[PDB]
Amino acid sequence: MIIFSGGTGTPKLLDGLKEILPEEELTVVVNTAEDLWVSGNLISPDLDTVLYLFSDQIDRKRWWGIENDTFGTYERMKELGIEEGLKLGDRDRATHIIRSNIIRDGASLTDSTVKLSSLFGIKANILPMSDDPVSTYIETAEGIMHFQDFWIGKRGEPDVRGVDIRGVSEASISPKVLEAFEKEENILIGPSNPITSIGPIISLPGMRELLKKKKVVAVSPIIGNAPVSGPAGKLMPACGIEVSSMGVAEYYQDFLDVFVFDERDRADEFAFERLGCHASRADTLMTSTEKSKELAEIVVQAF
Amino acid sequence: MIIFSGGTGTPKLLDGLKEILPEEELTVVVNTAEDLWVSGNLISPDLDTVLYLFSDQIDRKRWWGIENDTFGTYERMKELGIEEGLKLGDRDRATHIIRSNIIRDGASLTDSTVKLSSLFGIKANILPMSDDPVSTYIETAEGIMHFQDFWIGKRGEPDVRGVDIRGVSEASISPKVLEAFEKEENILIGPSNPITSIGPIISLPGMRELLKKKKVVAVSPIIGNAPVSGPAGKLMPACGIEVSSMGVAEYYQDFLDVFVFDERDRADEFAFERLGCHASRADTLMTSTEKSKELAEIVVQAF
Repeated sequence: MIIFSGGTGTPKLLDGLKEILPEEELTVVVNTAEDLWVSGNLISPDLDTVLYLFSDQIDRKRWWGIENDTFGTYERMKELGIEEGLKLGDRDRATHIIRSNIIRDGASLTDSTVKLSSLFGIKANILPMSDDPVSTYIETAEGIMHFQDFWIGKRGEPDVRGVDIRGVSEASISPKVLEAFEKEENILIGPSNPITSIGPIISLPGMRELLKKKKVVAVSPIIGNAPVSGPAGKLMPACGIEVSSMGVAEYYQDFLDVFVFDERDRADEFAFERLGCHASRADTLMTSTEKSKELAEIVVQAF
Repeated sequence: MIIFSGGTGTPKLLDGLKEILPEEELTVVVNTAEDLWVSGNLISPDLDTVLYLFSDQIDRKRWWGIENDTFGTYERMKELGIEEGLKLGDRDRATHIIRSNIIRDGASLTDSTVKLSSLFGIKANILPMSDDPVSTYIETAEGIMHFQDFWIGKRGEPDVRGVDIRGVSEASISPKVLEAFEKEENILIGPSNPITSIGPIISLPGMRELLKKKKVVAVSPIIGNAPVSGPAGKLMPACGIEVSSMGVAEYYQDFLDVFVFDERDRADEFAFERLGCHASRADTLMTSTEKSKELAEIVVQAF
């Protein structure tokens, strides 16, 4: 099956999905609207997370970066009081160095994503959403600037006014994604930021039309309870969607077949019906590889 | 005074020169024909050596890199069997990152060399020979390629045919070097590779003419005894100079005032006279900060 992933929701569900079916049959399409050239090397936060996942080297404490990694190059900056802009792991930088060398040498992102997968021995198909650049900018009253600055800089306090998934219009769906996007038929959108993570992916030209020809299942990245309190909270009304597990479903009401939401919010399920799509219940609060495998079987069984 | 430095000879004499006179009066002009963009960051091997010297952080075991440095980012490559091309220290990379960020941001090399000096608290004037790119290539029978490949790749075994200090013709002497190159009058060429280290510096347009208007003192980078057995051995006949402490002096017979050679080779000193320049004796075998300070006072007294 194919899994649209990004942020931190999906890779968590993968960690369980991988223990439910043969790796070979798994192919995750990672968002690239987050990539950014840092300290002289392209960093694909989302891509690296998946790679580090299927390579048993993901830091399971913070679900980003590499377990037991060292930060000698970083700390230097610290001592010198030079805020690099991110706490890069020495081992996690090597990745940035490798994929960058491939790219600096006329290669493509998708090319590097594979070569890495080989050095890591990953047997699953992990591919970026495209080879063409695409960066997620935020338009607000306090001016326009990279998503990194907005949340990982201003603690995510500023206002909103519209998100510009710049470059996406001219972006072309990776060829290797289209290639795998044939034999398959079961598409799944992980529980992650629908605007900034999955949005870019589906915004790609032709993509939306494609998913309409497959069996798509998505897992709500928002539970009921109190307000979202998440980074998509203020990115919901600025795009035109209501901050609710409902708005999420109505954002994919153009190709979404089976939708899954937490047993928590027992909201008006008849409302999700107003979108003409199946609906099921499952605990999306993954707090363990076990608990996660639990949600994984439901997705599988949801197909 | 001004000190032309590079390679590993000069920085060794500096370590002693710095303990003989106030740092403020010291200004070393470092060779840049060795710089090279690695893993996404410009590395000035010679410049960094001097910086790490006057910053009490030079690895005194291997006289290159940083004492007690870590190599976590490197070793990763190792494990993956990816020969990066050089063993970069995590702490030594931060330097490459910093100076590169300055440069990537419209700044100049000389600019970065200063900012670094500030973060390091260096009170001496350490400046690159130029802001314009210049790389030392080697022409041989086995083809033409970077100096790095020739020695740090082929163990320095290939033949020769001529050295091309590419880009040097169009290169312009750093403005800050010319600025300091006024008030001063005592120029010193350290005991280092005369072809690949100092050569590039003096090859700069106008430079040779300039030194002819100052009091220049140089220390032979070659002692008598058995054959040179050094990286300049085969780079001596290919340029047109004899592999001897004599050829070295005759290479600067256009501005060299006082020449200094090791007490070792008691060669025909009357031969150095045939170049119309002063000649003195001193142990150039620096095996300690002390032993080095010894040669330092002689240079000072040689002026």
